[PDB]
Amino acid sequence: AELTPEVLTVPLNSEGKTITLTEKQYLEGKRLFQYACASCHVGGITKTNPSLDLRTETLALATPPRDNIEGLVDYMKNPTTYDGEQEIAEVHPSLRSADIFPKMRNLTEKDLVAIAGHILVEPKILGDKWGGGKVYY
Amino acid sequence: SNSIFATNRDQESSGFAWWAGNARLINLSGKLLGAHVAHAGLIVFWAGAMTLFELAHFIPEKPMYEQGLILIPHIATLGWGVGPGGEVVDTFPFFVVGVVHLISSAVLGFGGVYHAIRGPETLEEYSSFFGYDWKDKNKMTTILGFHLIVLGIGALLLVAKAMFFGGLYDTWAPGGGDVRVITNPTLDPRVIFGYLLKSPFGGEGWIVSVNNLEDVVGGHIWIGLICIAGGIWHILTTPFGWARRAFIWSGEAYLSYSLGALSMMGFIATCFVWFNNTVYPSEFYGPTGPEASQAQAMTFLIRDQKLGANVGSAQGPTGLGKYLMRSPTGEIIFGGETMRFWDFRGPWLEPLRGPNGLDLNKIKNDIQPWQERRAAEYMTHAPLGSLNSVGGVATEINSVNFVSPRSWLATSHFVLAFFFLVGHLWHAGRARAAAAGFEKGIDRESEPVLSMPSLD
Amino acid sequence: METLKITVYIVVTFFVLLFVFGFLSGDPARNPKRKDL
Amino acid sequence: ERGWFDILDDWLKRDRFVFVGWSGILLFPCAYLALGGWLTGTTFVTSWYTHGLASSYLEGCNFLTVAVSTPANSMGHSLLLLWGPEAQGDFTRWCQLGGLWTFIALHGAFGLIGFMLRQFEIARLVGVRPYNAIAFSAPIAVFVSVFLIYPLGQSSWFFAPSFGVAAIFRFLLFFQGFHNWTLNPFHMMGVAGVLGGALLCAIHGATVENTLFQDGEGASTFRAFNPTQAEETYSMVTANRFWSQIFGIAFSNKRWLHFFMLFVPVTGLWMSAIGVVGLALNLRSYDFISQEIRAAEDPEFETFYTKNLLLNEGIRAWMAPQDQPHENFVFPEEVLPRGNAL
Amino acid sequence: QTANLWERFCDWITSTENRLYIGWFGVIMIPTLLAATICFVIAFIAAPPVDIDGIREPVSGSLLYGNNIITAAVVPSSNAIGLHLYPIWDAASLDEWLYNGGPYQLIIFHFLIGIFCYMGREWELSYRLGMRPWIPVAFSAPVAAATAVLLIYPIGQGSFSDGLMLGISGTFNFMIVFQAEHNILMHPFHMLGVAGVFGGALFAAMHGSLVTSSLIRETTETESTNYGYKFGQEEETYNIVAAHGYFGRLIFQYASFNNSRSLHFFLAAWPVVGIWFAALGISTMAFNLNGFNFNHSVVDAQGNVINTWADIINRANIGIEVMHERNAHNFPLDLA
Amino acid sequence: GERPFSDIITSVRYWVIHSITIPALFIAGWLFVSTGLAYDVFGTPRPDSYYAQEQRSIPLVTDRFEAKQQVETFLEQLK
Ligand code: CLA
Ligand code: CLA
Ligand code: CLA
Ligand code: CLA
Ligand code: CLA
Ligand SMILES: CC1=C(/C=C/C(C)=C/C=C/C(C)=C/C=C/C=C(C)/C=C/C=C(C)/C=C/C2=C(C)CCCC2(C)C)C(C)(C)CCC1
Ligand SMILES: CC1=C(/C=C/C(C)=C/C=C/C(C)=C/C=C/C=C(C)/C=C/C=C(C)/C=C/C2=C(C)CCCC2(C)C)C(C)(C)CCC1
Ligand SMILES: CC1=C(/C=C/C(C)=C/C=C/C(C)=C/C=C/C=C(C)/C=C/C=C(C)/C=C/C2=C(C)CCCC2(C)C)C(C)(C)CCC1
Ligand SMILES: CCCCCCCCCCCCO[C@@H]1O[C@H](CO)[C@@H](O[C@H]2O[C@H](CO)[C@@H](O)[C@H](O)[C@H]2O)[C@H](O)[C@H]1O
Ligand SMILES: CCCCCCCS[C@@H]1O[C@H](CO)[C@@H](O)[C@H](O)[C@H]1O
Ligand SMILES: [Ca+2]
Ligand SMILES: [Cl-]
Ligand SMILES: [Cl-]
Ligand SMILES: [Fe+2]
Repeated sequence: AELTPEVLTVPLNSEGKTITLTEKQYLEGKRLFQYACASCHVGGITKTNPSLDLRTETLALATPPRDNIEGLVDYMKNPTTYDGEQEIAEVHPSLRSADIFPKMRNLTEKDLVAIAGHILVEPKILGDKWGGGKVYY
Repeated sequence: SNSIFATNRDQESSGFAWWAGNARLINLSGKLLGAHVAHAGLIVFWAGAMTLFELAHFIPEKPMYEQGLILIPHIATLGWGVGPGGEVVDTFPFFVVGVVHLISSAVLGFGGVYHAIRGPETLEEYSSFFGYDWKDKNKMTTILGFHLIVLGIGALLLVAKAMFFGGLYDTWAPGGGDVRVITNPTLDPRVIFGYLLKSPFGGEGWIVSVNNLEDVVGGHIWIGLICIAGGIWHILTTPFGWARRAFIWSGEAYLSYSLGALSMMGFIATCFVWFNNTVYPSEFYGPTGPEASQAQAMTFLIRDQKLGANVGSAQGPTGLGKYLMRSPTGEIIFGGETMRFWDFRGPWLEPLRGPNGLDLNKIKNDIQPWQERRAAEYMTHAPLGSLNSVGGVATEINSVNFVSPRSWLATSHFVLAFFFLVGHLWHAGRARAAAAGFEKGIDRESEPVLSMPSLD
Repeated sequence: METLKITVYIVVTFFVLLFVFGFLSGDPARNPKRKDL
Repeated sequence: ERGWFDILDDWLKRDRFVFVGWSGILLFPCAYLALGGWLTGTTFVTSWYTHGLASSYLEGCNFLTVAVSTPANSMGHSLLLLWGPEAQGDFTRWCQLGGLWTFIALHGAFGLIGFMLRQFEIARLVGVRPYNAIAFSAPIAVFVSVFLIYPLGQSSWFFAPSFGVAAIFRFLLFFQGFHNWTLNPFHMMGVAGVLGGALLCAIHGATVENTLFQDGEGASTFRAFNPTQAEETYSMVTANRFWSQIFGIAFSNKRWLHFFMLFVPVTGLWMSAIGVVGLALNLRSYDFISQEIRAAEDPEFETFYTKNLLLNEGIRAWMAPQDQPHENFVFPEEVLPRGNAL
Repeated sequence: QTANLWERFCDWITSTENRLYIGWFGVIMIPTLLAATICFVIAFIAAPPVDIDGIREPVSGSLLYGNNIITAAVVPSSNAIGLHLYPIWDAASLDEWLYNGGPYQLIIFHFLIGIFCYMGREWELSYRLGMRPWIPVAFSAPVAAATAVLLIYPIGQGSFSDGLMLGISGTFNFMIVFQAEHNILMHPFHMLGVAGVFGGALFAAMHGSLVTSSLIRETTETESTNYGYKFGQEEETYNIVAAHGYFGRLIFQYASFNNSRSLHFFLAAWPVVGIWFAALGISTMAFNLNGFNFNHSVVDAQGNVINTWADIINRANIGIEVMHERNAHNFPLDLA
Repeated sequence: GERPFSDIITSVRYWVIHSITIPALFIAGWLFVSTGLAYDVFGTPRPDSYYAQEQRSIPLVTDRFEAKQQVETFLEQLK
C-alpha cells in the first residue's frame, strides 16, 4: 500500500470540487494536528466530548457540513456546535479565539488547509479505526 | 621516581581500592576542598547550560509543561518573564539566569581544578583558619555555622525578591493568576510552625499544604533568622556533653548524617511537586494528578449539564451521585473515582465552593468559559505518560509527546532520595564500625562472640 | 473512642521516648571493641 | 599405536581456553545455531504471514519488540524442516512460514542437552561431584515443558512462546487471561523457589561479607583472601549467633547451607514445569467451584477471586481477535465485556 | 538511683545474651509487629466485607465470610477515605471502621514501622557483635519493595484503596491492574527486577551446586555428607580450587571467581540491586512515569499500522482496563 | 598456552589487520540492507508491501502443505 495522489484527493467544498494534497501538505497537516489538536482528538475521537468524533460521515452530517476542506477551515476559524446553532470559540481552539488558545496564534490559511486535509485523508488510510477509540486500537 | 606506586594515589598507600578512591581524600583537606568546589561547578554548570537549552527549545506560545521544561518553570515562579495567567512576556530573564550560572561554573571549576591538583594537598600546614581536623568538634561546628549563615542569607534572598524586587507569581491572585508583590508576610509563629505539626496524611498534608504566598514568604523570614542565629550559635559554642556522647565524630559520620538529611528532603520535594500547586503553579508545571482527575469530573459535569442534566439529582450506577456526592464528613464533592481527590484545591475550582463544599447554585449558574477551558486543558494534560514520553494512559496509542514536569520531578527525586537513604545506612553503619575498630572484619584472636555465653 | 485515643497516644509516646533516650544513653560505647566512644 | 578413538579423546579433552570435550560436538553447533537463528530472525525476519506482526529490526522493531515468532496455527506441530513438505527446500518461504522458530527450539533443546553433558564431562575430568549438572535439570525441565510439551498439548506450535522480549510478556498475560495461571499452586511453588532462591543468594552473600575476619590492613577487604588458604574467610560462629538472635534460627552447617541454596530454586522451577504440563491440556487451576456456586446464587458476594476472573474475561475478549488471527474472530462492539464508562 | 536503674534497663535492652536481641529498634519493632500481626490474623479469619472502592460494594476478604486461603485477604481502606488516616477512634463504631477497611490501615502502618525497625535492628546487633554493618543494606531491598506497594504507590495515586491488598488473590489483582495502568512489563526497572530474581535464583543454585560439588570427603558411605562439617571448625569444608577448576572450564577460566570475598559480594549485590530497581519501578510508576509505549510504533508506506507484539500486549491491557472496578468509573479516562 | 587477549589487542599487528576487516564487515552489512537484498533473502515486506492498495486484510497462511504456494499467491496480489 502507498500514499497515492488518489488517496490524497479530498472534497474541497460541498459542491463536489476536489483538491489533491501534496505529500508535504499531508505531513504538515499531521504535524500541525499533533501540535494543536491531538491532545483532545488523538486517533479521531474527542476526549472531552466523546459523542462527537472526526469521522468523515460524522462531519458530513454536521451543520454546516464539515466533510470538506472549506468546511473544516471555517470550523477552525469559527467553530460551532454540531447543529450550527451556537458559536463555541470561547471553549474550542480557533483563530477567532487565538488570544485564549495561543497555539492557534501563528496558523496561516495554508496551515488550516493542511490540518483539514489530514482529517479527511486519515480515515481513507485507517478506515473505521479513525474515530474508533480503544476498541480499534 | 618512575614508579606507578610512587604516589599516595593508590591502594598500596591509602588502603582504598580505586572504586572507593574518593575515600582517599578523607584526611587531605586541600584536595578534598578541590573536589567539593569542582563539584559545585558541575551543579552550577548544569543549571546554566540546561536553562539555555530549555530557552533555545522554548516556544513561548505553547504551555511550558508541553515542552519538557523544569528550570524555566522555577524562574517563572519567582515572577521573572511572565504576566497574567503565566503567559511569557519576556524571555530575557531566563537568558540571564542561564548565562550567569554558566559563566559562574567556570570560576568554580577553575578553583576546583586548582585545589584538586595544583594547590596544597593538606591545608593545615598552610592555614589554621582553612585547615581542619574532623575530630575537632569546635572547628566542625564553626564551619557548620558559616554555612548556616550563608543558607539564612539565601532564604532572605527569596523574601527580598517577593517583597522588594517584583514579587512572585501568584496562582491564587484575585481575578486570575499573576505576579504579585508580597507586602504582608505571615510572621505569626502559630501559623508558621503550625504547618510543621500538621499530620502528613490526607486533608492535612504537613508543610506540603502551604497554599498562599504570604505563608511562604513569612516562613522564609523565619528560616532566614533561625539559620543566621543558629550559625552564630555554632561559631560561639562547642557541643555539649550529651551531644558528644550521642554522636560519632568523624568525616564519614558527618557525611552519613547529611545523607539522611538530604534523603528526607528529597522525599519531601517529591510530595511537594506532586501535590502542591502554589509554589509549583499548574500554569508552569501542569496540573497535579488530583487536579487533572477533578478537572475530568468538572468537564463532564459542565457538558452534561449543558445538555440538560440535573447534576445534583443524577444517581450513578452504584447509588452514589454520578457527578456530585458527599465526602465522609459531608462536604459536597465530585463523584466517581475522584471522590479520593476531594482535598484538592485550585483557583479554577474554588469559585464554585461554598461553606458546604461545591455549591449547586454556583455550579448551575456561574461556571465561566475560562473555567471550562482550564478543566478541559487540565483533564487532557493529566500527569500520566510513558518512559518514551507518549502521553496518556498506558493503553493510549502514539500521537501526543507528553510527560508532565510533575512526573519527571517526582520520579527523579524519589529515585535520588531512596539511594541517599541507602547511602546513609551504608556510611552510618561503616562510620560506627570504623570508630569502634572493626570495619575491616573480626579479629581472629579476639572474636567477641567466642567470649559470649552460648544462647542455649 | 476517646479513651482508646488517649491510651494509644500515651503508649506511642512511651515507646518513642524509650527509643530516643535509649539511643542517647551512650550507644557508641555499647560495642565489644573500642568503648571509649 | 593407540587407536583413533583414544587419540581423538586426547585432543577433545586438551586443557585449552575453551574446553571442547565429546559433549562439545553436540553443544557448540546447536548452541551457535540457536543463538545465531535468534539474532538472524530478530534482525531480518518478519512475522507477517504467521501472525500479522512485524518482528525484526529491518521492519522497525526495537530490542524489546523484536521476536522470532511461532509458525501459523495451520502448521500444527510440523517439525517444519527446511527440506520438509511445507517449505520444500525454499529458504525464503521457510522463514516466512516460521521455520526459524522450530529451528531455534530444536537446536536449543539439543544444545541444552549438550551443555548438561558438558557439566557431567568436566566434573568427571576434574574429579568433582556433578551437582552443577543436577541443578541444571531445572532449566531443562522449564524449557522442555514450556517450549515443547505445552504447545504439543495445544493445537499447534503457534501457541508456544515466541522468542522475544515483548512476545514473552504477551505469553505471560495470555496465561493469566486464559489459564488463570497465577491461581495455580504449582506456579506458586515456582514463585516461592525463585524468590526464595534470590533471598538465599542475597542473605548468604551479605552474611559472608559482614562476618569476614580481618585478614589484612586494607579498608577494601577483597585483597585479604588467598584461594589456597585452609581457613574459613568469615566466622560461621558469629554469623550463626547473629541470625539466631535476629530471626530465631540460623544455619550451623555450611554443607547443608549450600545444598539448601541449590534445593530451593531447583525444586521451585521443577514444580512450575509440572503446572505447565497440566496447562498443555487446559488442566487449569482456573476456578474454585464453591466460590462459583455462591456467587451465582448471591449477587452481593464478591472476593478478589471473582474480581480477577472479570479481568481474565476482559483479556480474552479484547486480545483474542488480534492474538488468534487464524480464528477470524469478529466481536461486534456490543458483545465486548466492559465496565461503566471505560 | 534513677541513673543506675535506667542503666540496668539499657544494659538489658542492648544485651547480647537475650535469646532474641531486643535493642532500641526492637523497643519500637516489637509492639508494632505484634499489633499488626494480631490485627491481621483476626481480620483474615473474621473481618466482614470491606467497601474497598468507596462505591458501597463490599468485598468479602475473610475465611468466615466465604473465602479459602487462596482467595482471602485483608481488604484496603475505602476509596472514599483516600489518603486520610482512619484510626479506630475516628470511626463512629467498630462496625463502621470494619465496613470502611480500618484494619488494613492499622496493619500496614504498624507493619511498615516494624520492618524499618527490623532493618535498624540488624544494624544494631551487628554493632554489638563486632560485625561489619551492611546486612541491613541487603534487607533494604525487600523493605523498599514492601514500602513501594503499601505506601508510595497509594500516595502517588491518592488512595490506600489502590495499595497492595493483603492476600494471595488480592496480590494478583494488584499486579494485573498495575499492568493495565502502567505497562509494568515494558518498564526497564521491572525488567531489572526480573533479572534480579531470575539471576538470584540462578546464582544461588550455581553457588550451592559448586560448593556441594567439591566437598572434601569426611564421611562414610552411610552417613549424610553434612556430618563432614562440624559447626565452628576452622578449616574450609570444600576445595575451592577444585570448584574454580570446574567452573573455569565450564565457561572459561577468567569468567570464574577464585576470590571467595568477591564471589560473595556478587551474590549479595546482584539480587539486592535488582530488587532496588524493582522497588523504584513501583515507586516511580506511582507518579505515572510508565513502561515503554510502542503502541502503533510501526507504520507502513501508506500509513497503516503494522502491529508488533507490543500491540498484542496493549490489547490485553485494554481488556484489563475496561473490566477492572467495573462499577467505579463514570467518566472516560481512568486518571488515577 | 595461548597469548592473553590483552597482549593481542594492544599490538600493532592486531590493529593493522582489524582496521581493515572490521570496517569491511560493517560496510558489507550496511550494503546488505541498503541494496535491499535483506528483504529478498528473508522474504520480509518492504514498507509498501504489507497490503495491497484496496484490501486491508492480513495475508495469513491457512494451508499447511500448500502454504508455500499460498504465500506465492499473496505476493502476486501486491503489484
Ligand atoms: C565529582 C566527581 C569527582 C571529583 C570532583 C573528584 C576529585 C578528585 N578525585 Mg575522584 N573519582 C571519581 C569522581 C570525582 N573525583 C569517580 C567517579 C571515581 C571512580 C572512577 C573516582 C576515583 C578516584 C581515585 C582512585 C582517586 C581519586 C582522586 C581525586 C582527587 C585527585 C585527582 C587527581 O590527582 O587526578 C590527576 C588527574 C589529572 C591531573 C588529569 C586531569 C584532571 C583534571 C582535574 C581535569 C579537569 C578537566 C576540566 C574540563 C578542566 C576545566 C578547566 C577550566 C575551568 C579552566 C580529586 C580531589 C585521587 C585522590 O584521592 O588523591 C589523593 C585518587 O587516588 N578519584
Ligand atoms: C533531577 C533530574 C532531572 C529531571 C527530573 C529531568 C527531566 C527532564 N529532562 Mg533533563 N537532564 C538532567 C537531569 C534531569 N532532567 C541531567 C543530569 C542532564 C545532563 C545529561 C539533563 C539533560 C537533558 C537534555 C539534553 C534533555 C533533557 C530533557 C528532560 C525532559 C525529558 C526527560 C526524558 O526523556 O528522559 C529520558 C529518561 C531516561 C534517559 C532514563 C534515565 C534512567 C537513569 C539512568 C536511571 C538512573 C538511576 C540512578 C540515578 C542511578 C543509580 C545506580 C545505582 C547502582 C546506585 C524531562 C523534563 C529533554 C527535554 O525535553 O528538554 C527540553 C532533553 O532533550 N534533560
Ligand atoms: C568554599 C570555597 C573555597 C574555600 C574554603 C577556599 C579556600 C582557600 N583558597 Mg581557594 N578558590 C575557590 C574556592 C575556595 N577556596 C574558587 C571558587 C576559586 C577560583 C576563583 C579559588 C582559587 C584559589 C586560588 C588561585 C588560591 C586559592 C587559595 C585558598 C586558600 C587561601 C584563601 C585566602 O586566604 O583568601 C582570603 C580571602 C579573601 C582574599 C577574600 C575572599 C572574598 C571572595 C573572593 C568573595 C566572597 C563573596 C561570597 C562569599 C562568594 C559566594 C560565592 C557563591 C555564590 C558560590 C584557602 C585554603 C590560595 C592557596 O591555596 O594558596 C596556597 C590560592 O593561591 N583559591
Ligand atoms: C544544618 C543544620 C544544623 C546541624 C547539622 C546542627 C547540629 C548540631 N546542633 Mg544546632 N542549630 C541549628 C542548626 C544545626 N545544628 C539552627 C539553625 C539553630 C537555631 C535554632 C540551632 C540551635 C542549636 C542549639 C540550642 C543546640 C544545637 C546543638 C547541635 C548539636 C547536637 C544536636 C542534636 O542532638 O540533634 C538531634 C536532635 C535531637 C537529639 C532532639 C530530638 C529529635 C527529635 C526526636 C527528632 C524529630 C524530627 C522530626 C521527625 C522531623 C521534623 C518534624 C517536626 C518539625 C515535627 C549538633 C552539632 C546542641 C549543641 O550542643 O550545640 C552546642 C544544642 O544545644 N543547635
Ligand atoms: C550437533 C550437530 C547437529 C544436530 C544434533 C542438529 C539437529 C537438527 N538440525 Mg541442524 N545443523 C547443524 C548441526 C546439527 N543439527 C550444522 C553444523 C548446520 C549447518 C550446516 C545445521 C543446519 C541445519 C538446517 C538448515 C536445518 C537443521 C535442522 C535440524 C533438525 C532436523 C535434523 C534432521 O532431520 O537430520 C536428519 C539426518 C540425520 C539424523 C543424520 C543421521 C545419520 C545416521 C545416524 C546414519 C546411520 C547410518 C547407518 C548406521 C548405516 C546403515 C547402513 C546399512 C546398509 C546397514 C535437528 C534438530 C532442520 C531444522 O531445524 O528444521 C526446523 C533444518 O532445516 N540443521
Ligand atoms: C577534580 C577531578 C575531576 C573533576 C573535575 C571537575 C568536576 C571539573 C569541573 C569543571 C567545570 C565546572 C568547568 C566549567 C567550565 C565552564 C566554562 C568554560 C563556560 C564557558 C561559557 C561560555 C564560553 C559561554 C558562552 C556563551 C555565552 C556567554 C552566551 C550564550 C551562548 C554561549 C553559551 C556560547 C575528575 C572527575 C575529572 C576526576 C579527576 C579529578
Ligand atoms: C520556609 C517555609 C515554611 C517554614 C518552615 C519551617 C519554619 C521549618 C522548620 C523546620 C525545622 C525546625 C525542622 C527541624 C527538624 C529536626 C530534625 C530533623 C531532628 C532530627 C533528629 C535526629 C536525626 C536525632 C537522632 C537521634 C535520635 C533520635 C536518638 C539519639 C541518637 C540520635 C541523636 C542519632 C512554611 C512551612 C511555613 C511554608 C513554606 C516555606
Ligand atoms: C539461522 C540459520 C543459520 C545460522 C545463522 C547464524 C549462525 C547466524 C549468526 C548470527 C550472529 C552471531 C549475529 C550476531 C549479531 C549481534 C548483534 C546484533 C549484537 C548487538 C549488540 C549490541 C547492540 C550490544 C548491546 C549492549 C549490551 C547487550 C550490553 C552492554 C551495552 C551494549 C549497548 C554494548 C544457518 C546458516 C546455519 C542455516 C539457515 C538458518
Ligand atoms: C527538635 C526538637 C528539640 C527538642 C529539644 C531537645 C533537647 C535534647 C536534650 C538532650 C538531653 C540528653 O540527656 C541525656 O540523657 C541520658 C540520661 O541517662 C544520659 O545518658 C547516660 O546514660 C548512661 C547512664 O545512665 C551512660 O552509660 C551514658 O554514657 C550517658 O550518656 C545523657 O548523658 C544525658 O545527657
Ligand atoms: C456564496 C456561494 C455559496 C457557496 C460557496 C460558499 C459556501 S461553500 C461551503 O463552505 C462551508 C464552510 O464555510 C462548508 O460548510 C461547505 O461544505 C462548503 O461547500
Ligand atoms: Ca603509593
Ligand atoms: Cl478489579
Ligand atoms: Cl470516574
Ligand atoms: Fe558460600
